[PDB]
Amino acid sequence: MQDAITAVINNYDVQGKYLDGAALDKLKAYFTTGAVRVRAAAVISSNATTIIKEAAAKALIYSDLTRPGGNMYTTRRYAACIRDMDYFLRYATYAMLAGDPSILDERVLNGLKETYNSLGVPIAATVGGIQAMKEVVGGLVGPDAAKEASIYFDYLSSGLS
Amino acid sequence: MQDAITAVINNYDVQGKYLDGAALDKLKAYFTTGAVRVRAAAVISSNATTIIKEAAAKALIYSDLTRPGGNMYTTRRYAACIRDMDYFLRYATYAMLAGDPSILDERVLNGLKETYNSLGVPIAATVGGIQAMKEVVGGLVGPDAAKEASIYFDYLSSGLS
Amino acid sequence: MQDAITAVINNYDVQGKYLDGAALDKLKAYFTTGAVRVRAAAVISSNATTIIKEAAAKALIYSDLTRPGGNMYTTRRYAACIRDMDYFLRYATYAMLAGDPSILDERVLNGLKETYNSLGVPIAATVGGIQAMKEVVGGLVGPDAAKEASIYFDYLSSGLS
Amino acid sequence: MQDAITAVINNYDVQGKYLDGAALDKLKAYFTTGAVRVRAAAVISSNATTIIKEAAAKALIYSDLTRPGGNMYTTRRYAACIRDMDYFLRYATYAMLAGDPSILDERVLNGLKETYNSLGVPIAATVGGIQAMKEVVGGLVGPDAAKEASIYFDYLSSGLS
Amino acid sequence: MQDAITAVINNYDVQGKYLDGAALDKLKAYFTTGAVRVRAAAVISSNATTIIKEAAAKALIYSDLTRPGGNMYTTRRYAACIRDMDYFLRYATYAMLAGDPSILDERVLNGLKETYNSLGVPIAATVGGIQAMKEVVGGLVGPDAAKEASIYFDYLSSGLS
Amino acid sequence: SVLTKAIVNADAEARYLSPGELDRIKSFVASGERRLRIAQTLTEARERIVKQAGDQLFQIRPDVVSPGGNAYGEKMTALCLRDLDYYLRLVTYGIVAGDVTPIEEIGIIGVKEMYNSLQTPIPAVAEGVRAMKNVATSLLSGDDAAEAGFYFDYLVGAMQ
Amino acid sequence: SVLTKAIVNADAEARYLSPGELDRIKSFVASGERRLRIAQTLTEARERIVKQAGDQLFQIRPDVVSPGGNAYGEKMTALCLRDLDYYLRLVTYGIVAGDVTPIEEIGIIGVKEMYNSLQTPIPAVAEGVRAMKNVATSLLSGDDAAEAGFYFDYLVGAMQ
Amino acid sequence: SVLTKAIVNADAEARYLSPGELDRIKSFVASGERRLRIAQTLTEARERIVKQAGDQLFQIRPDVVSPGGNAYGEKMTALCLRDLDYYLRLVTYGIVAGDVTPIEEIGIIGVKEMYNSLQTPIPAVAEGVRAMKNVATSLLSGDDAAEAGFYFDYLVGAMQ
Amino acid sequence: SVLTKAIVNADAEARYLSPGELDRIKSFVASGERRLRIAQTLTEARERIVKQAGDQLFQIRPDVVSPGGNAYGEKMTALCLRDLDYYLRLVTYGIVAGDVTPIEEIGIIGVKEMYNSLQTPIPAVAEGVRAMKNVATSLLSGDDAAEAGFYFDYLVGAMQ
Amino acid sequence: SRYFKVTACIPSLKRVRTGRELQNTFFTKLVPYENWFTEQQRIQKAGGKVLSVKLFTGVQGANTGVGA
Amino acid sequence: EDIVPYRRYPTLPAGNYRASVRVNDEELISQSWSSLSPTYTGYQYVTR
Amino acid sequence: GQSVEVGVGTLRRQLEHIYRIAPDATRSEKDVAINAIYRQVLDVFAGI
Ligand SMILES: *CC[C@H]1/C(=C/c2[nH]c(/C=C3N=C(/C=C4\NC(=O)C(CC)=C4C)C(C)=C\3CCC(=O)O)c(CCC(=O)O)c2C)NC(=O)[C@@H]1C
Ligand SMILES: *C[C@@H](*)[C@H]1/C(=C/c2[nH]c(/C=C3N=C(/C=C4\NC(=O)C(CC)=C4C)C(C)=C\3CCC(=O)O)c(CCC(=O)O)c2C)NC(=O)[C@@H]1C
Ligand SMILES: *C[C@@H](*)[C@H]1/C(=C/c2[nH]c(/C=C3N=C(/C=C4\NC(=O)C(CC)=C4C)C(C)=C\3CCC(=O)O)c(CCC(=O)O)c2C)NC(=O)[C@@H]1C
Ligand SMILES: *C[C@@H](*)[C@H]1/C(=C/c2[nH]c(/C=C3N=C(/C=C4\NC(=O)C(CC)=C4C)C(C)=C\3CCC(=O)O)c(CCC(=O)O)c2C)NC(=O)[C@@H]1C
Ligand SMILES: *C[C@@H](*)[C@H]1/C(=C/c2[nH]c(/C=C3N=C(/C=C4\NC(=O)C(CC)=C4C)C(C)=C\3CCC(=O)O)c(CCC(=O)O)c2C)NC(=O)[C@@H]1C
Ligand SMILES: *[C@H](C)[C@H]1/C(=C/c2[nH]c(/C=C3N=C(/C=C4\NC(=O)C(CC)=C4C)C(C)=C\3CCC(=O)O)c(CCC(=O)O)c2C)NC(=O)[C@@H]1C
Ligand SMILES: *[C@H](C)[C@H]1/C(=C/c2[nH]c(/C=C3N=C(/C=C4\NC(=O)C(CC)=C4C)C(C)=C\3CCC(=O)O)c(CCC(=O)O)c2C)NC(=O)[C@@H]1C
Ligand SMILES: *[C@H](C)[C@H]1/C(=C/c2[nH]c(/C=C3N=C(/C=C4\NC(=O)C(CC)=C4C)C(C)=C\3CCC(=O)O)c(CCC(=O)O)c2C)NC(=O)[C@@H]1C
Ligand SMILES: *[C@H](C)[C@H]1/C(=C/c2[nH]c(/C=C3N=C(/C=C4\NC(=O)C(CC)=C4C)C(C)=C\3CCC(=O)O)c(CCC(=O)O)c2C)NC(=O)[C@@H]1C
Ligand SMILES: *[C@H](C)[C@H]1/C(=C/c2[nH]c(/C=C3N=C(/C=C4\NC(=O)C(CC)=C4C)C(C)=C\3CCC(=O)O)c(CCC(=O)O)c2C)NC(=O)[C@@H]1C
Repeated sequence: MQDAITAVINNYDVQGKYLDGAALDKLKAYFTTGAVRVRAAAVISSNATTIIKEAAAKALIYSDLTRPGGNMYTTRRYAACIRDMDYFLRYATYAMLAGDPSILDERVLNGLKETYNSLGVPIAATVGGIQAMKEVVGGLVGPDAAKEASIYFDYLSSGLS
Repeated sequence: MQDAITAVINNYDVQGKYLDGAALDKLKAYFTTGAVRVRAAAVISSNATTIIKEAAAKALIYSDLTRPGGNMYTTRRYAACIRDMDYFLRYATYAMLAGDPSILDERVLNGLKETYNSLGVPIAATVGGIQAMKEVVGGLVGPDAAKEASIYFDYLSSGLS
Repeated sequence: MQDAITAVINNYDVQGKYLDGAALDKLKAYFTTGAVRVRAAAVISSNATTIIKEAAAKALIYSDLTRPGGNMYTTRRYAACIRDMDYFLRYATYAMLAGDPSILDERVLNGLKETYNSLGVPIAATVGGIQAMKEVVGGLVGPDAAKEASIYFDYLSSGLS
Repeated sequence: MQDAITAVINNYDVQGKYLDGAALDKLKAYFTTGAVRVRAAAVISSNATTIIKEAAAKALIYSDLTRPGGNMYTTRRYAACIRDMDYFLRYATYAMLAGDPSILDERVLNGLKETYNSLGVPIAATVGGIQAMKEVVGGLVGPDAAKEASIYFDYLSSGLS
Repeated sequence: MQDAITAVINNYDVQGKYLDGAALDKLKAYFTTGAVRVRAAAVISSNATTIIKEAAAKALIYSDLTRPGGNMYTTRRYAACIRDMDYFLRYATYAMLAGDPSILDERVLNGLKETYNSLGVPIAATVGGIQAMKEVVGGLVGPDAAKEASIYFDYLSSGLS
Repeated sequence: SVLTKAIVNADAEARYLSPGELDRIKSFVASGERRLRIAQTLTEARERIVKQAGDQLFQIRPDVVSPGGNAYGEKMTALCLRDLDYYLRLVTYGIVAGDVTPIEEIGIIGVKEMYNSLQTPIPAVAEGVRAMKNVATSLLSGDDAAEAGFYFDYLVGAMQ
Repeated sequence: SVLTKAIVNADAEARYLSPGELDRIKSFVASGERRLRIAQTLTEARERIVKQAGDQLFQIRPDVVSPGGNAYGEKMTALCLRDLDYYLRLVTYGIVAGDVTPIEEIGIIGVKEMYNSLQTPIPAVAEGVRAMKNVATSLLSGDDAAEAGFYFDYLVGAMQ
Repeated sequence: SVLTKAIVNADAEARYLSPGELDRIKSFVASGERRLRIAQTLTEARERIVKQAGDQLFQIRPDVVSPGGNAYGEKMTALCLRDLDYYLRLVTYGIVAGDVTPIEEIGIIGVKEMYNSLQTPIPAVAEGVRAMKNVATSLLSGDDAAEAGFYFDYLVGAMQ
Repeated sequence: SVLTKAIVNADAEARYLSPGELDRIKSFVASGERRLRIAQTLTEARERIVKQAGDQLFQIRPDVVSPGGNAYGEKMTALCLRDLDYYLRLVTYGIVAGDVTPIEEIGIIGVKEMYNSLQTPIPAVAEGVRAMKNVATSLLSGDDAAEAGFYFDYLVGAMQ
Repeated sequence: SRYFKVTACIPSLKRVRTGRELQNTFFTKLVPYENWFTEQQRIQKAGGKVLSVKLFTGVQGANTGVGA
Repeated sequence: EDIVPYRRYPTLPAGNYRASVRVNDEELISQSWSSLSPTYTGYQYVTR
Repeated sequence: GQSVEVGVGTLRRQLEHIYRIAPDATRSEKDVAINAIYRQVLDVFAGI
């Protein structure tokens, strides 16, 4: 994977260039927002189960998914869905902290679409749930980290869809 | 896998339904033939090697298959073919006992056609051998379980073909 | 794998035939070529690193491959490329000893092109390095075994290409 | 483990000495007795199961050991004892071929006495079976290698006792 | 393992006590010497192979250990002894950084004594080499970290002896 | 089911069915009609059993229908009653099957993290299942009551 | 063959062929002409060896040609003779190859299940192979006879 | 030796020795007195081959005897000559043993790590060994010279 | 870097970040401006360190620019200088990264095979990097210089 | 009772191993449902590529006869 | 993925070398698995 | 003085092999590799 710093470093190492003014400006732009990212990650880590619970209540449960004939029906399938929800939350937190969707591409979206196609999991329902924890995280974090948190949830939803 | 009872149970659990008169009738129909399946399975287990020997004598050996250039040629390939036949016999007995071809599809037929195509295995010769074993098993078991034994042998032959 | 003797034995066993004069002359040819192969193999073992140090100089290094943005760029990729180069040299030695490219097909070419495509490796550059070692080995071994050594490097180059 | 040649070489390496007339005399003494060892080994490999059968029949079986409550009672223990017999025979063949008891000292006799003491195996019966296979080996191999085969059987019996 | 800080924390947690003046005094005593430990660790890390080489030159080589019959003799034993010296240097650096020989006891000293007894390694020669390496490290680091670096080497030597 | 378990063990050990497995299959097929009768009785009395089990559960643990309770409120209570009905259906499934395999795959594995995510008291669900078992055994003969109570106690142990 | 065995052993450690595994190849290529001559000599007398070995096998074990014997009948004896011809061909293959390696894949691995599912006496096959060995050694020089007898004894231990 | 390599494979496969192993042992044991006579000449010319090898090594690359070289000084040069004598002794050991077990276990395993610790040029050591090979081959008949050159070749290959 | 490795064990254990990982990342982001100033000063001065390091390395070991040396040729010494430039860049990258993993995956793992293929003195390369460190720290303040020297002597340690 | 049929290409980027390692890098293999989670997640923790998966054995309806 | 396990005798874990050398190739398997036919240990001899 | 065997054996590195399976590399090598798996996991020190 890669963060913002490692991404800039690799993008210049591939071209055989030293760090110039533009690279320094990009690094400074990432550096100026470091503390808000830490605050948002700490808030999400402290409120992990509440976010998934509210997202499930808003988008998944009380529907045909939880009833017989649903993909999320039965304790095992519901466990799989909520474990996936927690994994999405933690990887979104990692992506927001690192300032790069490289970790999301390498460790989340790689083969997950085809795996869900083979298993029968609802892609649209998963995307709606992911948008649900995106909304909850945006509400919890505040104005400081709302957009930066939301962009990686949007990245996950776009990759899945 | 699944048996008749498990098939009825899952077909009702997908709808979230309590067992009704129709499912009770199917369960009673399976229960009414439990003992004949047990005795046929015991006979097959007691005569497994004999059935394979006569099936091989009637269908495979004394032909070009056992000669050089034949798929059955050499002791290694012969033992592979007969071990496969014993697999067919044992899994046919399992399917007959469970009253369901789900185990046959799950643990035998899945990919066997492509495996035989890649290895050069004669599918027609295998079908002839399994049919000879079906005839021998029908002779040994008696009227009480002849059709019940033969249906799963025909299922295996149809899946291979 | 299979050497010349084993290939002839297998080809005659597939017809179930005793060995005849036609296969006898072929075996006689290999028995005549036995000493020169053994003498040539030890020379390659002694000058393995020296042989690699010239093919790399004449085909890969001092180019865009070894610069930033190149596949051979970075110490890890350079070490991997030289290790692959030694793999090709050693298996060409084995093929020249055994008198057959069966081991080359079994142990090197199997899936190598697909793995290289997945990893971004330059097939043309690899073929050039293989031909460079072919030139170096032909220079070192002498007239006696130059053609026999060269045919397996050509086989590897054609298999990759 | 070590054979005679490696044993002499190591014995001179520990002294830091070039090999001299005495060392070369030991080496040639090993070389002169070469063919009898392989003919004993080939006859032993061809007659392994017969040796075990004769040794069991003339040293263990038809006694209280095979009767109930004995060590060799039950098919499990009988198979264990015959496997141990074959193991001892094979490793004695290895020691005879190598001209050294080190293979027996490391891979056979190590902990065997204590393990047999813990499991209740009859050491006297084991030594009797060892001497039985030694007698049958001396009979089979002929005058060429009977004594040489006998020394390592005696070594195993002495190490156990 | 544990450092001074973790040791005090555990020693107060075992009594269930909040930190008092004595614990704060011990923490301040450790904190006052943090910089010298980091400087000595960096110097040792930079001079690691050089220190090992001079330690070997002063204590081990040019003796019976390096001649035929020495434990240092032969390339495999030479590499093993230098790897042991590198392990000692690394764990001494860890002990100096942590301000506690607990890591030395847990990951170095246990099993090492009777391991050397079984292997035949000369414990006296190893202790002498460790002491010479201590002398070299103390010479390199300076008076500021000389005794604090030396104490863990004496801990290692005492644990070995 | 018993047939599923026996076939799984036989295939795992790569052999035909053992005499003990054959005997247990014979016993199960002998007891099949009695199992069907017990399941039919419980299915016919499914609603009253659920209502009574909910009543005893509420009497035992009023806090669940208290403000700091998971099932506080009418629709949170209806959801608990529907869960009890689901467990009754799975209990009938297990009784007709002769083992607990369907029961497990349907609601017991993952149920701990299930009620952890939903913040629902698993011991309270177990107590509701116990009052459910009392209501169910109130409407069956002694042997059939014991047969159903074995599966009910299995569920109680599973929620643990 | 010996070349294949040495190459496999060298490749298993990911190294080049040592001098200890090159003198064996030189010896193999040196003895290749003698091995080819031995195999051709055995091939010339194939029918006489098979017939004489069958006669010796039948004299030693007449039970196989008895009514309760596997080889009872003219065609059942012809099949036994054809099997002996197969094993003679395998022996000549081993002799030319120098290592027995092909013979394992050809006719010894699975031969137990061969003669068990055909209900044929494996010790009788061993006696037939021994008779073939005697017939072969009757038509060869001492060193050639010993060289062939090594592989014959290998078969006699291999179906053992 | 050849016995160790032929026995380790048999122990690994849990089988008695194969006929290829037996007749390779026969090539080895038959070449025994010739191997002894080959190794005796090199021991006769022990301190005479090393001196000529050192001159060729230093002519090919004199920088090791330069002030920045690893072998600068009379005692440093003596140590290098002693190492060359060590490798000549190991070559004689390998020649008499018929394989490379003694050479491998004495002076090639860990040699890269140890020479890297001493900072000695391994490519220089390889040329020093090759000079010994040339000097040795100058003192032997052609077949024996090639036989010893195989072991010198193995040492040169393993050194790099 | 720090976040990378901490996330490594976090994902290995399948858990969120521990407090120690959090405050370690906090200290890392605290030291960020000093790290940026370090790397900025070196990249600004980048060329003088390169040339002075080359001169000091050649003064210490002139054998590399001796006839039998690895650095004869204007273009061949240009390659050594370009290698020094590469390693200085990697040092700057590590300074901004906050540990050494990009440095390792660019020019540390496999570097021994790299220079062993080219027959280049690894200690000589380490000498060049060390001489680079001195002229690098010469253009920095008291506390800036130590921080740069940490990564410089990291490279020195990793090269050996 | 469910076996995925997966195919991955794992690149080694830490050691540059000197022996073989072709089948270790490019392989297709059946993996049970119980361990496919850890297998896939190890694959993506090693910078691997999950090229293809298949369900192969089980049924896609599930929830009975599945968790055996 | 694709090599058979073997005996190792590791070095690094500080005592794992002697632990490994003791557990394998120094101590074998006692305590036969079946509990059906205990050996009464009174007949060590096969005299006849 | 101490010889080669006085160190950490000389037999434990020879006695250890690495088996890959080599998918198209003959039933004999396949059987040897599979037998090694049994000898490692389920001890079977006769190897079969
Ligand atoms: C061509 C000579 C090259 C060279 C060599 C060199 N070696 C040393 C020091 C030692 N060499 C050994 C060697 C061995 N020990 C063994 O067990 C074996 C296997 C048989 C060998 C080859 C050892 C142990 C030492 C250490 C000293 C000692 O023996 O007591 C040195 C001296 C280094 C020093 O720091 O003193 C040199 C110079 N140097 C070259 O430049 C040549 C290429
Ligand atoms: C809101 C939940 C939705 C849902 C999901 C669902 N997922 C599975 C199965 C899997 N999910 C994963 C996930 C990952 N692989 C990774 O590498 C990681 C990070 C390390 C993740 C998060 C995988 C591999 C599987 C397959 C194996 C497994 O089940 O653990 C399932 C189970 C499908 C089945 O029953 O076979 C479900 C149900 N289902 C819904 O209805 C929601 C929309
Ligand atoms: C001349 C060098 C060229 C080159 C090669 C390159 N290869 C890799 C990685 C791998 N190469 C192999 C090859 C083999 N494994 C085998 O077992 C065999 C046959 C026995 C072969 C041929 C494999 C498996 C890999 C992947 C695993 C590994 O890295 O060891 C790489 C590294 C790619 C990366 O960084 O991920 C390179 C660079 N590159 C060139 O530029 C040359 C043309
Ligand atoms: C003639 C046979 C005598 C006899 C033997 C006997 N042995 C066992 C059980 C074991 N034997 C071994 C042996 C070895 N382990 C090693 O490492 C080696 C050398 C490499 C050997 C020879 C072991 C480990 C066991 C126990 C594990 C196993 O069963 O494989 C038994 C079984 C005893 C029991 O049931 O507990 C017997 C009977 N018994 C006699 O009466 C004969 C004299
Ligand atoms: C000495 C003769 C013994 C004997 C033999 C016997 N064999 C058969 C039948 C078959 N034998 C084979 C053999 C092989 N197939 C192979 O690939 C190889 C390896 C080269 C061999 C040796 C086969 C395939 C058959 C089946 C028929 C066929 O060839 O197509 C029979 C007939 C058995 C029957 O039931 O008809 C016999 C009797 N019988 C003896 O008594 C001797 C010991
Ligand atoms: C009742 C005794 C206890 C209780 C329960 C309770 N449950 C919910 C909500 C749900 N329960 C389920 C259950 C299942 N789904 C399945 O597939 C199975 C297996 C057959 C079960 C058991 C689910 C999925 C839900 C979510 C809603 C839905 O089904 O659509 C609630 C509501 C929680 C909320 O936040 O609204 C409650 C209260 N509460 C108690 O106090 C009892 C101990
Ligand atoms: C026998 C009647 C016919 C025949 C068969 C034959 N098969 C093979 C090889 C294989 N057979 C299988 C079988 C299975 N895969 C499965 O998953 C199952 C269910 C558990 C089965 C039965 C497989 C996987 C192989 C390949 C691996 C192996 O050999 O075990 C051979 C050997 C081919 C070869 O030499 O490589 C043969 C001969 N041949 C006939 O002529 C008959 C008609
Ligand atoms: C009889 C129908 C068949 C037959 C049998 C036969 N057996 C032997 C010899 C032995 N049989 C055993 C058996 C066991 N030991 C055990 O612990 C168990 C498990 C309870 C068994 C079954 C043993 C140990 C022996 C050896 C003698 C002894 O007991 O001390 C023979 C004699 C063989 C000989 O060479 O003398 C025979 C003949 N033979 C047939 O043909 C029938 C089919
Ligand atoms: C310089 C202080 C020392 C020295 C060096 C030297 N290097 C080469 C050739 C190459 N060096 C590299 C280096 C790298 N490639 C990478 O990706 C990295 C990591 C960033 C490095 C450091 C490479 C790839 C080459 C090959 C040519 C190319 O780049 O394409 C030479 C030339 C060797 C030759 O045979 O021509 C030299 C001399 N030599 C010394 O003496 C110094 C100690
Ligand atoms: C070196 C100064 C002396 C010396 C040492 C020597 N040691 C061994 C072998 C081993 N040493 C260790 C040591 C450790 N393992 C650990 O985990 C730690 C702490 C983290 C230590 C210190 C072990 C376990 C072994 C056994 C395994 C192995 O050999 O690697 C050897 C060689 C053993 C052999 O050849 O089999 C040697 C030579 N020898 C000297 O002459 C010095 C006085």
